[PDB]
Amino acid sequence: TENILRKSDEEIQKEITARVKALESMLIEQGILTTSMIDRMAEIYENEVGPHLGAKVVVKAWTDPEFKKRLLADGTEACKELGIGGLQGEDMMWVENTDEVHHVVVCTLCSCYPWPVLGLPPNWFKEPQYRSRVVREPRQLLKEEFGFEVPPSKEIKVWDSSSEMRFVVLPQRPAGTDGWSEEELATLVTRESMIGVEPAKAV
Amino acid sequence: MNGVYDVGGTDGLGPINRPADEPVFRAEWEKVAFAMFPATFRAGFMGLDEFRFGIEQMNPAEYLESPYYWHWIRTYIHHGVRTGKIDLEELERRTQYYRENPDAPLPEHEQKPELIEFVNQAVYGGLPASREVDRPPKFKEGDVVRFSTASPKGHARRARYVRGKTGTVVKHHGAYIYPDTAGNGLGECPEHLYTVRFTAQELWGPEGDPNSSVYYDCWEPYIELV
Ligand SMILES: [Co+2]
Repeated sequence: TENILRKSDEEIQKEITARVKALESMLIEQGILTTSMIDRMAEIYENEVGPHLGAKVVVKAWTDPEFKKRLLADGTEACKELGIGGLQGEDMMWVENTDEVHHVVVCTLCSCYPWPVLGLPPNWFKEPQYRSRVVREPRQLLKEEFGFEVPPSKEIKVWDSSSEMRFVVLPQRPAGTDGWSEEELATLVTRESMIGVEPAKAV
Repeated sequence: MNGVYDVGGTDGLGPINRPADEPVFRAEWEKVAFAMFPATFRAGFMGLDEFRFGIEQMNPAEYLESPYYWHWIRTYIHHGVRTGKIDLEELERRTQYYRENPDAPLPEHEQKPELIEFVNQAVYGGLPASREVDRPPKFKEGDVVRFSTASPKGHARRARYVRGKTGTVVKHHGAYIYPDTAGNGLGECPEHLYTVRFTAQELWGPEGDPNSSVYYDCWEPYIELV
């Protein structure tokens, strides 16, 4: 949104860059930060940890009723069966979308997100626009922003991550996928479907 | 604190800005900001709750429109100054130096295997906040409770939109680090945690969605039996 008081994006980036390099230089001198530590953290979240992990959990739940039960009972323990878990996903609670209920997650207080299964959150999830509105006008938000129309008669449950408990949505399995392999089913599971802002891919 | 950052329910923030796709890190400075999280945590600058509080104390206008990772930088500086680990005057001098010489080198330093070990352990092992307490849970599933109207000036996880509102306990998760003490440098002081369900009508009145409910996590002191 326009703000006549705000500098250009270019000037903002230039200032931040200098401020971050300055702080970095100091933490490096303190011996608590190194170039390899920076590169390792970046590598993990750019190529190792991402939504493909959550997709694996979703497809297993879709194709294994017993695992699904365990997943809904204790998300952390269930995900550990697939070697999935860790930082910012120590406590996970998965919620199941059905014909009667639709779930959507948010961190109104900051940006809390299940890193182990979805990787780092997209910028819109961390921004004030989505965070402020989803708990108040979830139906309108889903329709206007994501083109996702949830019938008035269907309940929308919004989960606000105010604690360390991380909420993840288990989207409904799309129709016309009977007997599909886990690999094929995975192509329908998106980061958005696990946040609850969109359903899993149709067809 | 009643900070602007507590945006749940706030009107007028505008439409969601959502590109079709985006990189995990939009610039090199973001990778640095991100990596400073485990670095400052290991160095004792702050714990998770304190980290959040530092961001909550930002200039609201700056918070609302600055790139996400800038919030992280602000909290590092805040706690660096608080603990006396960062000299503000030196930081300001170095900032100007890097403004004038953006391509100047970073300080010479030795790589440390222990820092890589810490990163791998934190990422794959996590930093669990669950704790065991001697007291049993005061509440249980089905209990109708009211959220506190207390308004601490320090850190807390009491979104203004749920204060004084009545809801139903959905699940008891066991005990966890208590933000009201931890975020204010007063220790873990673990408390039982519960997810509580609030109807949209309860939260927003007539303007609320007639078929919606919000689930919010409440530490034991936050709620009382109804
Ligand atoms: Co958050």
